[PDB]
Amino acid sequence: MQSGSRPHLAWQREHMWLALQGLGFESGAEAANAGKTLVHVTFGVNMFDKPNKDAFYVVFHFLFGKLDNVRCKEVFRYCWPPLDKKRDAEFRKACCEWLKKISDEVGAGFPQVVASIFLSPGGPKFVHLLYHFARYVMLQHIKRDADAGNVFISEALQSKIQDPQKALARNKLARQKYLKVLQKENLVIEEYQRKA
Amino acid sequence: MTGGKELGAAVELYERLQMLSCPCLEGVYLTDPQSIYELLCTPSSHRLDILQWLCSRIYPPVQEQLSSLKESQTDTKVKEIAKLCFDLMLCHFDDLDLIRGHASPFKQISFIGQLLDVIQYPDTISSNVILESLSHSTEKNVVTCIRENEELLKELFSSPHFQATLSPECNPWPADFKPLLNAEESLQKRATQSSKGKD
Amino acid sequence: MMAANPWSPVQPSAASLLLEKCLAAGVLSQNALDQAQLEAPCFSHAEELQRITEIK
Amino acid sequence: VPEDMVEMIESQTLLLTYLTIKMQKNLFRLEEKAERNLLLVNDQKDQLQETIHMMK
Repeated sequence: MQSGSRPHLAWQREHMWLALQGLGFESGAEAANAGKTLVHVTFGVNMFDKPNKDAFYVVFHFLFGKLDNVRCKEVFRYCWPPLDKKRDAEFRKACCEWLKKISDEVGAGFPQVVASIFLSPGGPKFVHLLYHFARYVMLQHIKRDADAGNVFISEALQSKIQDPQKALARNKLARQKYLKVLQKENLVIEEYQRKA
Repeated sequence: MTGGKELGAAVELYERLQMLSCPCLEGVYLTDPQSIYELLCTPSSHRLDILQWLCSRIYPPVQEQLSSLKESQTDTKVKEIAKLCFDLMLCHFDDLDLIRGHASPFKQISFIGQLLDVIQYPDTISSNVILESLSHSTEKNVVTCIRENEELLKELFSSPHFQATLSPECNPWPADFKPLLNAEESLQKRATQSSKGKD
Repeated sequence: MMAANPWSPVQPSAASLLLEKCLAAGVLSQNALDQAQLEAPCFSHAEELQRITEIK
Repeated sequence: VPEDMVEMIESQTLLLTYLTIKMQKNLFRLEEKAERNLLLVNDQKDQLQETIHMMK
């Protein structure tokens, strides 16, 4: 009856990590920005299996930064980096307020943001919240970076496909498009070097 | 005036379509690149049959949905195709002109090209296997794709060169050319104006 | 470990090194890459100026 | 198909698409800078060639 730990949260941890990397997350550079040395902070796929306060500071500041760098500097001016008990409480309060706004704006597709989740950042509920936060940041990037004619791509990705066959086809197309651009990049660099 | 490049791309697409034994091309042998272009990129009932075919190949359940619609309802067919294509991230849901064939030739070629990419998607390794059973459940194919994709992504992100591909930099020029390359906005205008065709 | 001949005028691009790595891991097949080959011409305006200089 | 598999594929599609758009934007900027540099150098070549011919 008796209440079997839903296998559902393991792959979300992995794809979250891929998303951070894809956004340009560098463990050494971002840790240094938070005044912490790499010897004491564990980054990776399992970084929030146990409550990890240090990683929480770094990753969230990074994602907010990637979302709105100007707003990020303004909202955290007086509490970044969280060095004392007073600053820490302010940083958490700020993260919760900002994410609550995002959660209100996006509606039923974004997890409910409760203040208790930030007291001990760790666990499946926390990872689930961070993944959807990372996903949101990527979609904003696709919307910004997508040319006036491809803005529809961000809308299409937001529209949840419930049919597995349709999702597969869409993925195949995306994979191909990536391989093409990767090949083009090689060609342009080669040709430029030769001509020069 | 459909430039020489669009006609060549249309021909390529036409060849790919032939290779995929598209039933709509049965008894139609076009050797003239312009005829091939008019077939693929101008509004016609045939073009719509081809697109319908391409879409039925990518997503088979759509075929039952389209076949139930009477010939007098052509506008509704076009809207259903646009909706699928939107779900595949290829065009906007109101881009009806692209489906009708009124969009720019390049846009049309690129569009049909992408559809074909999906159909000709090298099905990896295992598939020597021939005839057998139709019946295989949609569920086994999805599991395989996920697995493969996971391996690709893992490899892509484990690589030290991955970050460099996201922001490619290349400077092949020696130091002695730097002054030429940093030179005043006026030299740049002279160099770009000299390339205009009448010369 | 195909030791990049230091004397090749064309240094391998990050894209190339990544593609090579993907092919070595069997995650990508050369057939898949070939089917994806874009013949898009690079630097068309520079080429036209070269031809005009020769005729002159 | 467990509602959970369709969500994973969509997440993969999102990652690839993001990478693709990010790469394409940065590649176009390089191509434009490269072609400009080639044209500038080609123009210098053309001036030297004309002067040599006149002297000859």
